[PDB]
Amino acid sequence: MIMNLTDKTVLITGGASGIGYAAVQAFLGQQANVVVADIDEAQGEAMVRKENNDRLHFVQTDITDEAACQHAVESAVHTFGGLDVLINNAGIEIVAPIHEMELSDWNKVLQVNLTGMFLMSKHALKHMLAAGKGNIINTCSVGGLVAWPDIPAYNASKGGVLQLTKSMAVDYAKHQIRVNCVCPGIIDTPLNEKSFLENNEGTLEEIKKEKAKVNPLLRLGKPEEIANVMLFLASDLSSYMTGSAITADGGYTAQ
Amino acid sequence: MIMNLTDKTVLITGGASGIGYAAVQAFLGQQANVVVADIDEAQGEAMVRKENNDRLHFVQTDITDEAACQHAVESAVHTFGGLDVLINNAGIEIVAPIHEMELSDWNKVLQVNLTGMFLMSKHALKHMLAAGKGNIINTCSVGGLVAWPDIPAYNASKGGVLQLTKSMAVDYAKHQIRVNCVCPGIIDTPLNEKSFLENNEGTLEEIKKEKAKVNPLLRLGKPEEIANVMLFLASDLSSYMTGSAITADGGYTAQ
Amino acid sequence: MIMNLTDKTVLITGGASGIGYAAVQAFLGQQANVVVADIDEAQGEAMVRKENNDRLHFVQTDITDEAACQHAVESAVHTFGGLDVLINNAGIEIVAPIHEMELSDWNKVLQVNLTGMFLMSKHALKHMLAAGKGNIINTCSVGGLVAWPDIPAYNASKGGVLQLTKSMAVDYAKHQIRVNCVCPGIIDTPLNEKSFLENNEGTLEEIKKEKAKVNPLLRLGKPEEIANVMLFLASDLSSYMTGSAITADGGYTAQ
Amino acid sequence: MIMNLTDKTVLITGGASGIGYAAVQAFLGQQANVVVADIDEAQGEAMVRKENNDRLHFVQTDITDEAACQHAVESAVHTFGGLDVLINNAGIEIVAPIHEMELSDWNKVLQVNLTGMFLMSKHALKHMLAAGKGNIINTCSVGGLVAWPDIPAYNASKGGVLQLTKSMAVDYAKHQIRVNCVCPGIIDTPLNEKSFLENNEGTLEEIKKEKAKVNPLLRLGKPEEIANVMLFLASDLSSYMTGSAITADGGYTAQ
Repeated sequence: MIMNLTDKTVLITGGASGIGYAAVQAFLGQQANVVVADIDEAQGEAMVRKENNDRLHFVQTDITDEAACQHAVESAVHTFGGLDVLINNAGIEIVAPIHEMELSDWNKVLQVNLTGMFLMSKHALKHMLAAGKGNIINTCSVGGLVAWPDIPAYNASKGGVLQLTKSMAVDYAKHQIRVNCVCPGIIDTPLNEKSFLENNEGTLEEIKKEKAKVNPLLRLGKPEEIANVMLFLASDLSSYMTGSAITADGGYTAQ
Repeated sequence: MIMNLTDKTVLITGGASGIGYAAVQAFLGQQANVVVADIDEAQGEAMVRKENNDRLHFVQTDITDEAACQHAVESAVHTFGGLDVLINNAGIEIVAPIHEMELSDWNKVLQVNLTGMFLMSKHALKHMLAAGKGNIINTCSVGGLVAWPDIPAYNASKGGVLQLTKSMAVDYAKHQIRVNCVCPGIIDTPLNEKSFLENNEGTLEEIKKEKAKVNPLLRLGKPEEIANVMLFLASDLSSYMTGSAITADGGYTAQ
Repeated sequence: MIMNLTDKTVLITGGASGIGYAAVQAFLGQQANVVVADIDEAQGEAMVRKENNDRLHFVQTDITDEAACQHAVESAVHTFGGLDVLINNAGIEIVAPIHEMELSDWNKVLQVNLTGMFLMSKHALKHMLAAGKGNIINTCSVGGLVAWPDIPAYNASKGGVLQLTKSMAVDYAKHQIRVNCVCPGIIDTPLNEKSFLENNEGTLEEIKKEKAKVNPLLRLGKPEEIANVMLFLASDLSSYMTGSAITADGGYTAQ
Repeated sequence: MIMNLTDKTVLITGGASGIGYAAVQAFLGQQANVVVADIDEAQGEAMVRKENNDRLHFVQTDITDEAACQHAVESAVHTFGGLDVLINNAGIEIVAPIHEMELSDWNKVLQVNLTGMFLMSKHALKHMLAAGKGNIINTCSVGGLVAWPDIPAYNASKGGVLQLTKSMAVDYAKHQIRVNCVCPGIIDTPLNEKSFLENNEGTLEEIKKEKAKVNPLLRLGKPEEIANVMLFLASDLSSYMTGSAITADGGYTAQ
């Protein structure tokens, strides 16, 4: 198959829910080996039980801790023999205006969304440099391109993700390590449902409709639709792409 | 399959050589029906004879002529029953500085690269509106994003392509017609080899070496590597993408 | 005065109304010499009679005619001794969807908005090369960056303007000819008020209220606010800027 | 005057050297009151002695400390009566590849370049909300737009700056607080000269010659040329601009 993901090993941060879990399913469906690095044990174990797949491994990981990042990379190499693709998908959203935001909250957002991406990438790159090739895919956002209202720390973190992506692409291209990002729009995931309710008036269904209408396609994205972009970026279909940002936003950033 | 291109009808302008023909091969490999609309009849007919594939059809087309564009769309509908995807790949490059460029040459570049894209899209859209869905993929360029040196009319036409892409995406999203573009870097095709030789001192091989070095990946792209982006954009893998520009440039625009 | 525009010669296309005329007033206020190239002779002569300013000259010009473009540039040089700044401001808007747009209408939009900018720039550049320096400022649009709904040919033209700007900047930097563009949002001019009324149901005041709300600043721009960006781009203040796009859109493109 | 900066109070972080100090001079020249917040007390005191201007005040400030940021804002309000403009110019560069970079160094870059910008903005915004208006100008970089080689943490931080700029613009536009950034290219400052020598073979003069050649204008920028963009952004000339990035890079990002 043209995508050529079979028997590749893919390490996905934040893989036990949402887009990350859709990515786990998509990569397992391509017969790739998947290592999930995520912070919640019960949630990781529930994923493993449901998938019931010898190509899947869960490693509890706090990506803000460098030792834990190193351990996650090692777990992939030990469990499956190597590491072909790192997907830095973990991220959090805290809603607060700049003039009110607690420094501790600012730091939490940047630490998970940006520092953790740095630390994971650092340890993956040490392996990929030695292996002579690799692929890093970062989950950016529409918020790395334009500003979503009311989430300035999140948007700032995602601008950091965008430029970290381009930077690693430029610095590592000579080493055959491709680095790209996906920039999702508004995706229908349980974490987003929670944020929808917390931050808007209305029932869940009313708010989903409101959020759908800001996109030209007039619907929210599904997590599988972002997973499918990650398949493409990991695959050989994207072999001449590095330093690219791929919007998957139902047209949001085209207007 | 996950790409879901089997039995889809794909009309490719400029399909009889270069990136266009690589796209023909990629789509035929997915069991799509392919209609090639291109200007050199002998070349098209030779492609058909060589391929010997009943899913391929050639229709001689000058895309600067509206009646010919309408006829190409009709040919797809008559030959294969419908039209699912239009790939506006035809384009030309004329090298001249602004201060010396002939108006006739300026017009030629804009007519093929931009007006012809409009005219093909116009007639494909009439059909796709009635079909209730569709997909348009435009060949843009790195030159639609940054300026390549010494080809200002080309760059201008490709900025037009970029914005035509976004505009059709915004205006037709509610009709389930996705519209995206690919932005290739420097691709090794026989046609580009001609431009290399005409615009630089040295042997062909010397000049190719020089062109390779300007990209982080340190090589020229292959036409199949652009075809594969087109496959993704046509496929269901990209279902939440519209109004997107996908760069495939070895990192060129990341620096 | 730090902007230092006194005795600079500025040629403004489309200068006899709207943003163009606000620019005329702004530049005359800075004691620059201003040559207006615009299509309506009566309108231009009325402007000259009203302004009663020896620093102002009007030359009737159809910018789609190359001889007229050459004559406009020559008239600036002959009248005031040189040509320091060309402002390519002329543009038109035709409202039509791609699937219905007449080829003749498509061509009109591209001819005025893009080809006329090429032709004016060609002839200005011949002069500026000989002078050893120059400055070209192009009126782009938010529509060169994202798609405004329902005006696809306009947006395409302005993507062309954006890339033509970058291209001339790259190609002529070594000749000390700086080339930049302004990307206005929705600007309150009598011409736009006519378009508002022609293309929407409601009173002028209702339509303006609706158009204001789409921008973070919650208001339309005044023409003088775009003229003031042009003052900056023409001035010495922008001496290290070339190939850049300055958005003046009340925040529209930041979301 | 048209810029209307007389008696406006401007707080400039990193104001005691380089671009920051050129901005100090430019704003003092417009009869604005200037408060410099910078980390080196001796350097600040030497600046004050040299400028010898009652419109200048220095307050030693570590912008990574929230209390110090608050104290800097308070010093502006207490010394001159209010705060009209915040210029977040402070930044540092550490050169290291991702795969080798120390977390402590990553954190230093992000803390100064991005967290400090957040904390200064937070406390400035509290004042500006109460005042009913304001202006924030952030020093971004070409590195916020594309990747400069070998400084990935720096580029990441500047992508953060870009998006923080857009976010505050979107969130505070309704409060009449404009927020924009400048994206400088390679600027000739004593601090950059030290980096040039540290990170390249050759004499200073040789290295400056090499750095100049990567820009279409074929020279490095002067710090005053960035200060002049800041004047424009603070001034009423930019009244319809918010959420904008102004590149001042000699054409670097146009290619």
